[PDB]
Amino acid sequence: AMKVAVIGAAGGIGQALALLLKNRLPAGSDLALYDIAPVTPGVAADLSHIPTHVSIKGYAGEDPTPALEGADVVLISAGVARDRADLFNVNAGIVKSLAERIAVVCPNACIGIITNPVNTTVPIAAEVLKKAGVYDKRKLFGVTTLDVIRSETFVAELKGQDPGEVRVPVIGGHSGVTILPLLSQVEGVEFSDEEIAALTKRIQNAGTEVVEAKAGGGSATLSMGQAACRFGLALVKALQGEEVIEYAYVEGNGEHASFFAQPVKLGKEGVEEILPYGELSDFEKAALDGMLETLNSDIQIGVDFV
Amino acid sequence: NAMKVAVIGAAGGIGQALALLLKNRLPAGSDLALYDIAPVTPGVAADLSHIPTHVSIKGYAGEDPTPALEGADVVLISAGVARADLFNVNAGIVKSLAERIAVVCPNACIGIITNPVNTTVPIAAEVLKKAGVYDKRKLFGVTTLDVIRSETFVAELKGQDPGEVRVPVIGGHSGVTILPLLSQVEGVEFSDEEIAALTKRIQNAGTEVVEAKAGGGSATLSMGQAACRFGLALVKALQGEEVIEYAYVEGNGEHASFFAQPVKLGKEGVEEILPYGELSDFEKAALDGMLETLNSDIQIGVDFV
Repeated sequence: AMKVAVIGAAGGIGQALALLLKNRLPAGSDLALYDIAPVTPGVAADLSHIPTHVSIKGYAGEDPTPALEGADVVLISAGVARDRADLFNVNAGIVKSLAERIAVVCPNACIGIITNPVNTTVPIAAEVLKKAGVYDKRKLFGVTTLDVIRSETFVAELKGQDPGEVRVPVIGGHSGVTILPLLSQVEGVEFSDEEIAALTKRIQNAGTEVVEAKAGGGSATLSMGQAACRFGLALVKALQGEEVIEYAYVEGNGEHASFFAQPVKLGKEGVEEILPYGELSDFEKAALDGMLETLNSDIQIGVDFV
Repeated sequence: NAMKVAVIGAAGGIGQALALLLKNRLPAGSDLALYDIAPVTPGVAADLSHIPTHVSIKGYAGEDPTPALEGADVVLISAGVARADLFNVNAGIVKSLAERIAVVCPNACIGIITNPVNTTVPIAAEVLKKAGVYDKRKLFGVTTLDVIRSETFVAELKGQDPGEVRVPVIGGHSGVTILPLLSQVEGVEFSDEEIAALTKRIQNAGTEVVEAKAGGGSATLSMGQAACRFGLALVKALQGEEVIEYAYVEGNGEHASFFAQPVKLGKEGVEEILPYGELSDFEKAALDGMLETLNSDIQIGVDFV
């Protein structure tokens, strides 16, 4: 029986995530929602009327301790969704403050940070945990699953494949040119040069696509909830004893950057083993070398912040 | 064949939850059209289109829902908002929608979520009649949220598996018109105190969520869950599967012209209006006691058209 906490539960991402988790967490699970917005207990009440064997509670107020206590997995969707400087000034401090409390209430929890900019918020979290002297790099993750599902959808669409069965690895970071989909590794599929360029570009700018369709009035919230649910369930299955392989931004062996997204074997302690991403085409190797300066910069910004 | 489901009021809380669940659960090959006056609607569809499920999705914003209604097999209406000004608004919205439906997709199964359902369903029916296309087998007041709430509460109370507990609910969709048939719950025995507590909690569950939301919102996620269940049920039925559901429909009229009870869904919408079974004395007294209220809610709708 695992307990999953969703921080920032009142926002669009948070509510989509909470709804899917109430429906998909294994029977007997516990789900805790926290958000300073006073509507939070009501979001939990709303969801508590759904007949699944998953207990749910919601907390508002200025203290997330009730949600964090005994939490096995903590999904951070605090702050505001996405210029670059504004997003950072709001979200960086919010993540740092949460991480500080997480370090004391549930330092053994697996932490999945959804809050952007992920390339930087994960390092912020890591440094806060280190100052507390409880940092376990096997338990800190930047949720990059949205890049993965978007890639599966777009590839499946272009090649008339079943979107539910298509696998598209994605490595690197979670923004702009740092998002590197490994189209060369897609099983059974072959892409032309223009298809590689077109798909890579769309995957890297997919967020903008949604914002524009909303005429500037919002961002990708439902698909982000979907992606975070998928990652959250992967963590929970791993904690319960099943071997799970997933793509995420973690502190690996550091051949390219202190933090880098690649496949990982998940287990009872979080990351069980950092798995090499495999062979890359020339386009992918050039893409990787061309975004490392940006990725390492995003990381330094987070280290310097703490 | 593939079915097309249209969600009217797709940008709101209920609507986005419904759309998310439909994108994930509709059978492969399905088409999903989202519509709402809110300018963000096309982006809600775009957001959802990024989910890897074999379900096509499009979104439209504007005053005219025609593109979403065109070729729709199922139309789920969740437009409006959650006193007299508010009713006039939702009534007007439902009336306008029914008018467009009469012209664009008169053969679609219509599921109304927009409250007050007791009144908005008759509004739609009266509009459809005036357009000469009313088919009472295809108009439903979605009362599914009352059913899943009842399932949840009974399960928690008697330590049952929530996914297995069955609790019929008849009557109307608001206050004293909501009648959970706790006497028909198999494998459990309720005390008089529990019967009273459960009934009161089921009838006032909407207020419970509004209060928990500090008065700045109502049930959206659970309502989306409920509408998804009813929506999928209609799709399965249109695809040839015998499905039994609880819904507010124009039945035999033993108690009110529109009344919620079990119905057998088929390829033409309502295939058969089924009896709701035996009632306990408490349930009968509750039924007798809501008649004046339910029929007046229907009257209010008829008067509006």
